[PDB]
Amino acid sequence: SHMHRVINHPYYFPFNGKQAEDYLRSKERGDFVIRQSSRGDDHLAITWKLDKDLFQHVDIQEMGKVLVVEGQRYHDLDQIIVEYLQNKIRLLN
Ligand code: NA
Repeated sequence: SHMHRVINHPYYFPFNGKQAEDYLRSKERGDFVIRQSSRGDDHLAITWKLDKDLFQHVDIQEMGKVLVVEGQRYHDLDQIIVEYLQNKIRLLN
């Protein structure tokens, strides 16, 4: 699946939610990280910065096999990375 390969992705970090928020505090708006999630063995979480000191934690669920994020179905992790980078680009001002 995608679970055993995500640990080597450039945007994957061995952080829990709080550590992710601390990491993103000094980053630009829209920056994010992918991390493990207690929602289950086939889940991951995306933590991204909405604005100064404001973060969002988003569930990624795996279910061959696709990744679901907020109703949207993705076939590869990179597609998700592309989505959040695109979101980050649009927020440039
Ligand atoms: Na897990």
